[PDB]
Amino acid sequence: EVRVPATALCVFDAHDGEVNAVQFSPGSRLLATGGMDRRVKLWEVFGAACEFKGSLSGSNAGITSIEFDSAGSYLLAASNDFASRIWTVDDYRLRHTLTGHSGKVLSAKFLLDNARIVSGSHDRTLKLWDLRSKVCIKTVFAGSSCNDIVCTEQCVMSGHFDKKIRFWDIRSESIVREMELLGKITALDLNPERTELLSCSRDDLLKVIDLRTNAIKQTFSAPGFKCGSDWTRVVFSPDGSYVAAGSAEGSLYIWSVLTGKVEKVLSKQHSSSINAVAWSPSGSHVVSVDKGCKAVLWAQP
Repeated sequence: EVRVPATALCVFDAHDGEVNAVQFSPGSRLLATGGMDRRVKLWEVFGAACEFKGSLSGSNAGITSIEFDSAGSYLLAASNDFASRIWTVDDYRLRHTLTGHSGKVLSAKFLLDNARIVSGSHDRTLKLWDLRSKVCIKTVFAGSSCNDIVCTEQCVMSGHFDKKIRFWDIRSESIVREMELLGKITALDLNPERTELLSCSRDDLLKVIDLRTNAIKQTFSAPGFKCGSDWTRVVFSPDGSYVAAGSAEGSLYIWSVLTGKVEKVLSKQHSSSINAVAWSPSGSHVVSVDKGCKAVLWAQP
């Protein structure tokens, strides 16, 4: 399976200021970080080391989300400058700027058809983009400022300021369900099987939603776990067995999805609030990035 990390193996200053986004490449060889300093930075991940490779430039405001495509060839980043951008990873080249939103873009994701992008914005819309034709396909009023989006082959799920998760049927391009939670939605993540939806909300609760029944399977909480950001990001481990979230006090919480219990509280490496976490697809590392420039790679020594 995957093993819960135990100790910090690498600590480094990744951005000039706040780090908002972090993701591993599908092959676990690259780490991408995204900051308020407007750069996506790529880092080569070694078993126990991490070194700077280069930057993906073009954004005029902070980076809010990062996603690799399934091939690991392309990287998609939303920005506070109202655009999303796509670069080819291997040559650092900007390939697309997606302009259209009239407010900060808080999330952008590849649909599972290798063709299209969905983005969600503080302008209270989702936009669907065709990358081949270089156009916005469709703009939909989403009821409330959108803080995160995730995609299955059937459904787009978006999380919002108004505490709702909205479920959009891809085939009928329409809303088919909404679930209301008890705090602003800060993040969403799907498990590897895309059968369960993980949410984080500003009531300081993580929830796992069974996508078959649209019911709450499990919650995760802890006395010291508090969101530090309206965009505190949380993730499943690559086997779906654990969930990870960074806290406002700088600790990385890991819970067991089966038992519901806290497995680890990884502390004493962040002096500021953790904004995002990522779990490498190989299980080699868990990374946390904070408001004070820092990335921490946690692993089993």
